[PDB]
Amino acid sequence: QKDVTIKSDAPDTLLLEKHADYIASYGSDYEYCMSEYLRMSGVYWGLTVMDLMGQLHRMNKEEILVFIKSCQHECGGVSASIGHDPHLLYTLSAVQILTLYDSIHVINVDKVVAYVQSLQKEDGSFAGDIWGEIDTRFSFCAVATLALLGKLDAINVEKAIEFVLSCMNFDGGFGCRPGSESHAGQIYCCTGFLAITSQLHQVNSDLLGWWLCERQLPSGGLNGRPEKLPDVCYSWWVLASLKIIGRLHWIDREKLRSFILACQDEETGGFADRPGDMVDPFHTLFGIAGLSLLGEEQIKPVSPVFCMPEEVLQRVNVQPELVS
Amino acid sequence: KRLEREQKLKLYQSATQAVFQKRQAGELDESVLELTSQILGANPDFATLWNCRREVLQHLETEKSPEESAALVKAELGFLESCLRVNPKSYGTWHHRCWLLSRLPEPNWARELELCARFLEADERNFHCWDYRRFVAAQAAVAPAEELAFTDSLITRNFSNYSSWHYRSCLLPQLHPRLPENVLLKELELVQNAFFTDPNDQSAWFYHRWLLGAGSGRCELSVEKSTVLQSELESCKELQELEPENKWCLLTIILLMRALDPLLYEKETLQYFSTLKAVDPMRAAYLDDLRSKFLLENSVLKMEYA
Ligand SMILES: CCCCCCCCCCC(=O)N[C@@H](Cc1c[nH]cn1)C(=O)N[C@@H](Cc1ccccc1)C(=O)N[C@@H](Cc1ccc(O)cc1)C(=O)N(C)CCc1ccccn1
Ligand SMILES: [Ca+2]
Repeated sequence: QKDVTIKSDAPDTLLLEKHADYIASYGSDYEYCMSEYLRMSGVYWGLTVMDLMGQLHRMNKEEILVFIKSCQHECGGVSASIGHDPHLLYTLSAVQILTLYDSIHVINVDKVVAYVQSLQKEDGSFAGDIWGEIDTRFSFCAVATLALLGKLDAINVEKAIEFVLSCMNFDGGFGCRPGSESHAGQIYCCTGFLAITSQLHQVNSDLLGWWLCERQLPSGGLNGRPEKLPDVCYSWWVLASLKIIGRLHWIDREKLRSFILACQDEETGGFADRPGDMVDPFHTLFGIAGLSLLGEEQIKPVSPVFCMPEEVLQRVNVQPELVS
Repeated sequence: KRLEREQKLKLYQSATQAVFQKRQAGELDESVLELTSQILGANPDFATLWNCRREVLQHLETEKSPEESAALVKAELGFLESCLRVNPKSYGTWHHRCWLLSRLPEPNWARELELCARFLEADERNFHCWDYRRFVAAQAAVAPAEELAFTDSLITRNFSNYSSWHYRSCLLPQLHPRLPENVLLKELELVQNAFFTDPNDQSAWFYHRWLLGAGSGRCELSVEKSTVLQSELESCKELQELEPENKWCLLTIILLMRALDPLLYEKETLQYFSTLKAVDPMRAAYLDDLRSKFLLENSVLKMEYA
């Protein structure tokens, strides 16, 4: 019932040139200043979408490398920005960026590993940082960070597996902690985790796949849970999950593609959460990454696990086996 | 509109500079709480400021009296509740509240449960609030059976029920530590009341699919369960007449037939797959794969024939 209706002059072609222009100029303001607390991730979203579009060269490698080095704290962890506090979320984003740039030894890898190892709890879970918030988002951040560094063996993997599986729910999905309700973003983190740790056989792919495909509304767009509005970033969370578990064909590709294209801003470039709204780099990445999973020939193929160009993951030899 | 946002920015920016400077100087004091309260109100996702607040409160706990420390904690609780009123979905705000309550000598958990009930009245699907309620329920030691009673009132008083059914799915196994048939039967009665009350409520159908899996098995159907499932089947057919665009009831008919007797209902199962695909064409690929799976299951059953 809750859905958008797409207006018939909504964009129906892919405007790649506009999107690259939009991202290339994004750093050059209100939202920008107010979102400094996520800057490392925002830089990741920008660089990744640029690279999927073959435009990474238009961004400033050298300046980003210096910014990353200055965000590594003495504990080994990385903050969102200079003077902010280290967190697993930004440690992941940083390592993703350095992987894109083949510049991993710009930071101290041994200390990153030690920072991640230190946030694992006795039950297998990960805290985001020293203040102790527990979320399966952080189990995914921890193993994805370690996989990209070749250091997955540094954590207690069986205990980490047991925790993530304790977050599996009646509907086949996953929540943030034991007993928490299923939602797409959390499902992506947990299926991504299970891919990296070689445990996809523990997912009920038919049950979960069904819950995921039921995210597609009459408009063609996807929501993140029952009875919510569609949002273009579910093009990523839902589709990547479906791909990891071998069920991507359970959504209507053409209806989704039309929804995703309608979310573009034809004037400014960028994608918004829903057609007609204000765009942002977060929704721009996931719109483009969603199109890539749907097989769009002008976009590089994207890893459903790491949300980076497959060709990058080929280079570092970390490509987890999926269900199919 | 456009000019005062520049002056909000300039204030936020100057307040932020000021906090960081104070922090570098090791000035862990009430001025920091003052400055962060201005920023966190509009911008509760600025995590590093919640961390500054904790560092201040921790430090002050050492050099203030019990009475002074208690006053700071009550002020913190008020600040948190005002922040939640503006943005009840911030991870940082809810975590700070948990951090704060977890370190008190004598917390008032009954008051925290009421805070949850109040937020859930405003948004029954706020998962942050449900997770906080779980935390509180554990800390106090509220029994599953009371939490079950909570869920029932929520399901009957209005819809937006996914989150309440989800909680029931976790509570029921705790009361009975794969459900007992008597519990299962009462649950089926509750859910089929729901989906007949509001046949477009996805949530009851999803939970009902789970219930259909959570029991004995078809070779072990009791007479009462057999009879209940047949009765549900007929009830879904009547709903199908009243709501011929309703896909949930069609899927559920197919699932009931499976639960009852896959081979005896093979023809009707196949007819229902055709109808369902026509009613829910976005799910055609899923439905074809489910039908393929069911047909293999049927081949295996036909071949177990002695
Ligand atoms: C310079 C860019 C500025 C962008 C402007 C601000 C927009 C970004 C803020 C987006 C956000 O935080 N959104 C809300 C929900 C929402 C969706 N659409 C519109 N609003 C939110 O809570 N987003 C979470 C939802 C989620 C929850 C659990 C699991 C997955 C997703 C979200 O996207 N979380 C991600 C990404 C993330 C990471 C750090 C942040 O500070 C903010 C968001 C997340 O926590 N993880 C672990 C995913 C990591 C990942 C792996 C691969 C690819 C992308 N991300
Ligand atoms: Ca360049």
